[PDB]
Amino acid sequence: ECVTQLLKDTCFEGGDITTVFTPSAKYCQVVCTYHPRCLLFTFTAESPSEDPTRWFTCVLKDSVTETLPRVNRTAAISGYSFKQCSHQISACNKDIYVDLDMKGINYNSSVAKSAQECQERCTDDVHCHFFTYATRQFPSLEHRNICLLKHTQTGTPTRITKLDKVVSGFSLKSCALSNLACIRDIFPNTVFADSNIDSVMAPDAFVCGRICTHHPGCLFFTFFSQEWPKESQRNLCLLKTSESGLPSTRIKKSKALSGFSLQSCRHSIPVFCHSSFYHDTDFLGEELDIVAAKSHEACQKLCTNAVRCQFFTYTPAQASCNEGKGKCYLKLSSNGSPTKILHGRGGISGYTLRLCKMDNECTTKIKPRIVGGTASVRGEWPWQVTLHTTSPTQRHLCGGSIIGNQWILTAAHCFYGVESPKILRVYSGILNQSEIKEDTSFFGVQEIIIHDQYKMAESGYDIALLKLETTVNYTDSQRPICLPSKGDRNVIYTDCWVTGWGYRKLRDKIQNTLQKAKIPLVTNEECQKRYRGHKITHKMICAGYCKGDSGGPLSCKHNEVWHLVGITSWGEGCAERPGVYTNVVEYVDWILEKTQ
Amino acid sequence: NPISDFPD
Repeated sequence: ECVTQLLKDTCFEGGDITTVFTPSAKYCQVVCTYHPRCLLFTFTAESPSEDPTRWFTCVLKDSVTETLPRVNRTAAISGYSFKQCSHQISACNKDIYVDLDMKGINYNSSVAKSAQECQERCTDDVHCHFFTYATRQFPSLEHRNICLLKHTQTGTPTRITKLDKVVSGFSLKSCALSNLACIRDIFPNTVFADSNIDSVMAPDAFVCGRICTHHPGCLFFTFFSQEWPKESQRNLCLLKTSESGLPSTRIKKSKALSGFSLQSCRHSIPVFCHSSFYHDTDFLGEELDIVAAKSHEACQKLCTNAVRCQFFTYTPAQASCNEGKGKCYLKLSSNGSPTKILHGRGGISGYTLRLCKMDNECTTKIKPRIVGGTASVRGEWPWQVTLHTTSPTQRHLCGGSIIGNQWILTAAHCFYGVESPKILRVYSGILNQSEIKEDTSFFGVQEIIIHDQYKMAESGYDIALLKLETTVNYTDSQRPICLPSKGDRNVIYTDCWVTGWGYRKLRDKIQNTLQKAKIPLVTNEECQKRYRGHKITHKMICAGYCKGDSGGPLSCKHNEVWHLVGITSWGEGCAERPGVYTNVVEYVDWILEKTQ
Repeated sequence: NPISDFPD
């Protein structure tokens, strides 16, 4: 029951949790969605009927009935959060606000050629939440073209005022555009001593770090594990920051872990989605309900289906003697976390999966199935698609990868002498070519996007996008794959897979059942040595030492997520010599601008 | 950090 629609001139009476300041009601709704308690909100827009102090007031509310009394008021905009909704959600707001000054701690001031450039700085910076930028037209001269960066405890501005000839906007780290490097490397037996800006109780360091990530002020963190000596401090997740933006010192200690915010790589990593169960762990919180459940799995589904429930502990029928109906405790707290974490009273705890819809769908797990080297099989590579040509007669043309609901990502060289999209057929989730028949269902390609600069495969820009006529219902058979995040350029991928039907040209011949081969990456420079006749750009990556087709995916698995590191472009020829691929990372800005 | 707010 998503009421996505905002409510004009309406105020929701009472139930306030807190008050923040947002540029729009529309952003208020996002803030409400992402706060652990908020079901609904009331925004106060700029207007005579209200004093300047209360404009941009965004009031986060909760109700046990899940709603509140509506009273009309001028300038009041009110909504419900998206927790209640099936549709995916994003925290990424690209709005520039004209004549708006969003106040905060101003930690840096400089000259910028424009709002956009000011914003790329806000985004590329470790501390930046939102920026304000003074235009030329700005009367006071030495202030002209100053782009000043700010941060707050909450990530939202302490106040908002109208100041003409100025533009404010938010960091785009959550639009997946930041060039800031993510440090995924986690330090066991380590602690950090710097400003502690908040603290939660976490079941492990993974959740700790996830929590660090979506917390606006948290740059790095320390976790005091269950095995920590001081009892009071166990499972305590400490969220830290510093003026440099780095840990002042690495102190050595046992049973504590440290790490960093992943805010940059936010889109390729599970963040709000905690799918593990925690056994003989009980999560202390406020009790919402207690119900009969057959298992901790249905326990969780009850949690997820209960909108106020943030977490649960399931208590199983006792010690295998008892009838198998357990007790499901639906819990909540003030942040979305446990107040206390207790080990050894034999409950099974986890979180609400209602959160997961905030994650990018390319982060969801893939059922284990069977790992057979010889052949691929159902659901194994949900992103890979086969790209078919009608002319002369219908046959496999290329490989492609689903990077979107509406999008395939593939090679440009695949479209050589293709006169229109109208001849293209994209099939999804196909194991066998034999499997395709006249009745087989497929996606029509609405549009082919080839790189402005593309000329030839061995020239660099071999990449293309397909926009589909019709969006994909994701299924264990057909899913997206994540694009490498720019913050990850230094990641070392040790597990990589070329998939496809084996078409690098009509000769060679083709393949029926989808083929899969794990392949080592090879360094550019080492690659440059095997290819003398040709150059190898920073926009190309190699591998080998090759069952894939043209436009086919190079899928690297990192931290339990699949990334599309490269697209098969020209490798001449199975030999030894590695395939040369396009470097997807290097095209991120490009893909994003094209897909939005 | 000294940084000053834009004049009204």
